[PDB]
Amino acid sequence: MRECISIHVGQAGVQIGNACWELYCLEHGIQPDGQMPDSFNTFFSETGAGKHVPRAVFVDLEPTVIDEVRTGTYRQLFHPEQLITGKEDAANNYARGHYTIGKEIIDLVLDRIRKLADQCTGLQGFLVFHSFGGGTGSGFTSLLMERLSVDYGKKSKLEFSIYPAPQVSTAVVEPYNSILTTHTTLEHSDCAFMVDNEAIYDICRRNLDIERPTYTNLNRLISQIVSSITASLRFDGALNVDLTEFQTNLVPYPRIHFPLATYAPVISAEKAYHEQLSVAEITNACFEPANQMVKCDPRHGKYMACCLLYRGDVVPKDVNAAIATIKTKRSIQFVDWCPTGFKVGINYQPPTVVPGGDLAKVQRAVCMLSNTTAIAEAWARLDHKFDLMYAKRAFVHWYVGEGMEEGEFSEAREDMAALEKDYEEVGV
Amino acid sequence: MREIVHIQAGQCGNQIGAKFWEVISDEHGIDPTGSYHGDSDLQLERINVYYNEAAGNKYVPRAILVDLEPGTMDSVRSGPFGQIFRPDNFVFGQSGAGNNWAKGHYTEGAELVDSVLDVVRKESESCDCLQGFQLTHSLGGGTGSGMGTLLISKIREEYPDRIMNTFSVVPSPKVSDTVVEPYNATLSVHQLVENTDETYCIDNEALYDICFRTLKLTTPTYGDLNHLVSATMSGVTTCLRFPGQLNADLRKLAVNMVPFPRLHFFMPGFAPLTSRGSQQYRALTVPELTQQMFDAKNMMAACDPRHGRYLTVAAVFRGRMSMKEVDEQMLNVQNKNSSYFVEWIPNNVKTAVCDIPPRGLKMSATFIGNSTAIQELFKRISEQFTAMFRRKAFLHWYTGEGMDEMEFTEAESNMNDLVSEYQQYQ
Amino acid sequence: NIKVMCRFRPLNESEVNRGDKYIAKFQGEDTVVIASKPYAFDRVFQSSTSQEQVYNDCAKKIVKDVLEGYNGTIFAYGQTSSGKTHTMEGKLHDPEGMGIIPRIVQDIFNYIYSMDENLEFHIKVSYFEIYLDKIRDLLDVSKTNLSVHEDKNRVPYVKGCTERFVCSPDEVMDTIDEGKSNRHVAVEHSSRSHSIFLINVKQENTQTEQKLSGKLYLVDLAGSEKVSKTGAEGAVLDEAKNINKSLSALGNVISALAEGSTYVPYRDSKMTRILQDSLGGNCRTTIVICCSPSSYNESETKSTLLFGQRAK
Ligand SMILES: CC(=O)O[C@H]1C(=O)[C@@]2(C)[C@H]([C@H](OC(=O)c3ccccc3)[C@]3(O)C[C@H](OC(=O)[C@H](O)[C@@H](NC(=O)c4ccccc4)c4ccccc4)C(C)=C1C3(C)C)[C@]1(OC(C)=O)CO[C@@H]1C[C@@H]2O
Ligand SMILES: Nc1nc2c(ncn2[C@@H]2O[C@H](COP(=O)(O)OP(=O)(O)OP(=O)(O)O)[C@@H](O)[C@H]2O)c(=O)[nH]1
Ligand SMILES: Nc1nc2c(ncn2[C@@H]2O[C@H](COP(=O)(O)OP(=O)(O)O)[C@@H](O)[C@H]2O)c(=O)[nH]1
Ligand SMILES: Nc1ncnc2c1ncn2[C@@H]1O[C@H](COP(=O)(O)OP(=O)(O)O)[C@@H](O)[C@H]1O
Ligand SMILES: [Mg+2]
Repeated sequence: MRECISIHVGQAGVQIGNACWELYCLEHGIQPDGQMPDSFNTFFSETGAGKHVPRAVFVDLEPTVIDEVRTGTYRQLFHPEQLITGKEDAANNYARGHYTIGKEIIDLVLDRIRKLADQCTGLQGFLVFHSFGGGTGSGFTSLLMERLSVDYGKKSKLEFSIYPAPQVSTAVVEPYNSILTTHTTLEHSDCAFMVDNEAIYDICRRNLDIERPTYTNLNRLISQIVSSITASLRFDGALNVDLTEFQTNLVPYPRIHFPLATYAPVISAEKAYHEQLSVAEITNACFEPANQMVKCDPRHGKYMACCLLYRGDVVPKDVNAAIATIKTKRSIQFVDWCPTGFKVGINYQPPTVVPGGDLAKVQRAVCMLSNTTAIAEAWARLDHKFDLMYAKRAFVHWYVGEGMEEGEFSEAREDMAALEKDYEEVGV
Repeated sequence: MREIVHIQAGQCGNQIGAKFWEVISDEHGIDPTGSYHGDSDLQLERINVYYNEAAGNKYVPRAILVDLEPGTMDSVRSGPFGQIFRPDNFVFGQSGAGNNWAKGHYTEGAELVDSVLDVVRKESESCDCLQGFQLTHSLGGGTGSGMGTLLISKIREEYPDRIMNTFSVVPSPKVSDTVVEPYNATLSVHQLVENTDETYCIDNEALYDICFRTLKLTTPTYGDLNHLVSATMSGVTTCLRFPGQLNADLRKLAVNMVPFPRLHFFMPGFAPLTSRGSQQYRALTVPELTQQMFDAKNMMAACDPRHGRYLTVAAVFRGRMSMKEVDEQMLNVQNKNSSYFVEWIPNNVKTAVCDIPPRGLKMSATFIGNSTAIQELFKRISEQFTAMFRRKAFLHWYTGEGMDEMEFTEAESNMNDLVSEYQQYQ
Repeated sequence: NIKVMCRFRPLNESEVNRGDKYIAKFQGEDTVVIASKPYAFDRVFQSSTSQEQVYNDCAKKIVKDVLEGYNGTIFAYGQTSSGKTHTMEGKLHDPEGMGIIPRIVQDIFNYIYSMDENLEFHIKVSYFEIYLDKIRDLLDVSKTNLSVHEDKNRVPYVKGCTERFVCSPDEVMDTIDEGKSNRHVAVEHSSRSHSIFLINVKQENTQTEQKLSGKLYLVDLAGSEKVSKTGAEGAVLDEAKNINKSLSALGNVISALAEGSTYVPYRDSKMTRILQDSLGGNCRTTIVICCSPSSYNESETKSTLLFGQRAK
């Protein structure tokens, strides 16, 4: 069988998971109580009385957001032992989430994951949702990833992260946590997807015509992307591509594994009409520099490989025509050592609409994941911020009072520099 | 779960605390008798932060009231909400401090601090997970300054891994009621700068200015001042007892706001503030709250932020609002006023959003700031201290209790070093 | 001015059987290359270096200066099994194996035995430790929470510390042994608290009626610990946190002094407050960092070299 285990660590991860699991329940016809009045085994397991329990683990060092989950409208969906909470949070500190407060609920989450993995035959991989720049999402994720790599090893790990934006920011100590966690995510992850909130704000404003968005809209978009990724495992169609095929067609060298995601069409109900919304029109919109979910224009870079995923009413002839038209253009550059740079997948299941949402009922959609050399701009900005703050050694006393030496900062900065010089040298 | 123990010292602290407890009880729907008459579950969801349960659905605050005279005690006990406090938590003596720092720190406060520590230790061992301590006092008096300083030292020695935040009323330049205020203020800062995690600076002059100008009040009394202070105290820790889109705790605010250990002196603020008869003409939106918060004439400390640069700013929001608007406002505030922010720290602002507004409002916000303009307060206190200390005036009231001139010189040097620390980043 | 020296040690027989490899490559006389990364110091010794050369290039000028009424400070940083004790104690009686402290006392008393008869000398010795941010006296265990105060000339000092008179090198060695008997040591012989030694040499000329006072500080620092790779729980973790914070504060003070900063944060730790008079101004301070060339100890050597480089 084909099954996935999802981990939602931190506030951002828990909220994204709320969106994701509402979406999956609506997709598979499962009521919030686990009763539906075989396409769900990837994300649900039967209990013998008709109830379905998600293969999810929710983690946080603070008892607040998980408590909202525990008394909300999905309180009878989750196993009470899957939602794990602590006493005091990491307080925007990597070290607190890594060791001092991390080494208290780590064994519990490990035991829960081991229990979940034993109840599934064909494990396919892990789906980890967290946030760079926080305490728990950066520190507890490093420890969790280290142990899982030690324990399971051969299974794939896919990470969905929130990266700091170039201008908009929430915390003051975000660069430190981001640098340390991006040093941790190189060795243990197998494929990393980064999305920043500023790009999604821009997408919401321009396309959906909402002037005052909140976190819920962002989480709905991210859930749509993840569902498009897992549709091939869940449902059936022509040219279905699973996790290992994505990895073997998207990662040229072992360290170059940081793709950029995009979705199309993000249209409103009013503008849903008055538009053809064909295969070619959807495909062309996935290469525009304003529809990217990271603040980086791919025109300042070269593509290496891209995997295109179609769900709905799509025919392969149209995909071939769209690929040919994209290949004709000049503003889109491909590296000279990848003459064939596309992986095509089609699924017959159209996207599902959620009540009380902004997206319109479309008949087809795409989700392009591409790894370019243009992903090194955001890293450069974050490194500049980090070095500016670290020259004066501000806020470093908070990190060393929790058992962290002062050489970790230099080591992580060196690792980031090495990674950037790789993405530059492989580009040429 | 993240409980806070509250201590009130002196007349000013006790009165501010009484107003604070009335406000908090109103927010949580608690009757004066200790009963619950609310209308929502979120009121009772996190009541353990500030209240202790009792038999038959009764709630007693986790407050400890300490003084050297019984007059404030029996003024508080007979008020509207005097029946809510535990009678065993009133600790008082009979001979007052007499506006003497030395007396309350060495002679009379030493014979009363064992009882206060006993009640604190009993109260703190009944907590499932302690988060920190709160102290309300005044630096310019005798019992507040000396006794609160001694209590802070003892508590920090006992619990060294906990938050200690204080709301200290600081002597004002143009408004004064004591002749020996500079001595007490200096000797109190000399200890606050070492045994505290984050101290909020308040002065009566700024509160009077707010009341006279913004609120258009005719005859303000201490009730209004204590009410403003209680509003900011409630706003600081709103994320410890209600849900929200972004959560910030006390340790989070300390981590983001304190770059170096000494620099932990803040100037609070609140929004909205309008006058009756002028609320119908004003629209309440996030831009209005942001505009009022960063105004120089809204801070509760008698310092002008334009005479200095912000090191960090913390903004805590209450209500239903968009995150895009908050981020945009907090970015354009820095972009438009780049000359008032430190250059080597990007993103000087931290944002927290809670989803339950104060009763009777749609939106609200509290402002915590860390600016180099706080150095002028210490400069005025030091000027007055040196003027009075050259002649050794009023100094035999202190050396008669067991003090020394070397203590005065050490406190002066510590204040000067703090001023030199802040002046570097200007 | 601040001088930073780095001394290495030869690989011992107990680790020559494990096939451990030398990692250090020496360029000239002021650099060491580890993992293809240069590390520049004022002078870098090698394994063939002798004790006398270390004394002549590290502590002779300070000893001569203190005798002229000035002040000086000598630090000593290293991980366990890195040569710290050999470089700053060595064989207590071997003329070719003695370290820095016995040589200093030898020179200081050879000066007295050769300076006329109109000069009177008195030597004061203090010895205390800093454990969990608390000053403790190693010559009298009764005192455990001493405090730091100031005199009229804002020169900080420790109030209540035991200060005893000595008249021969044997007495100084005896008091050093007595002090080391009560230092907090982990279960091979790892130190968990900083140790400070004060030798006060005051001379008064009877004829000219001129008085000179000099204080010499010898600090034995504890090493930083990476907690995530050790598994610290309980008191060990608290000690590790305190040590890391104190070492970072000392680095901040030294960097501020070297970069010519207007403000030097002497008040961010107990230790830097004590040494306010003997660190800045016209005082000579040297830092001796000891490392090992084994491949098994690459990370600790890197940490020590980085701490030494922080001084600059
Ligand atoms: C019709 C209407 O909207 O009336 C408002 C009002 O007019 C204004 C002017 C209120 C009013 O406040 C004052 O006049 C005031 C008096 C003394 C000290 C400080 C303020 C108000 O009294 C105060 C009151 O505030 C609250 O209800 C908050 O929950 C507040 N409550 C208390 O302070 C409180 C008072 C008595 C008993 C128990 C609690 C609060 C604020 C922060 C944290 C917790 C609670 C409000 C909105 C109003 C009135 C009634 C006129 C203002 O104050 C507050 C704290 O909201 C003054 O500027 C604001 C703006 C408001 O619009
Ligand atoms: N998309 C999305 N991003 C969020 C959300 N909440 C916080 N973030 C982002 O996450 C970062 C802050 O990290 P958090 O996840 O809130 O912190 P944490 O992981 O809970 O760690 P601690 O609270 O410090 O213990 C900021 O960049 C926020 O913009 C959310 O609900 N949705
Ligand atoms: N806000 C407020 N300030 C007060 C109150 N009473 C006194 N103060 C201020 O506190 C300072 C005097 O200290 P006080 O507390 O009266 O002396 P103590 O009783 O010995 O601690 C002066 O600056 C007063 O303006 C009060 O009820 N409310
Ligand atoms: N530079 C050196 N040359 C020769 N031997 C050395 C040197 N440094 C250390 N040793 C040997 O190491 C042994 C123990 O070292 P020690 O002083 O205990 O280090 P630490 O105190 O850091 O554990 C000594 O017996 C000494 O012979
Ligand atoms: Mg959180």
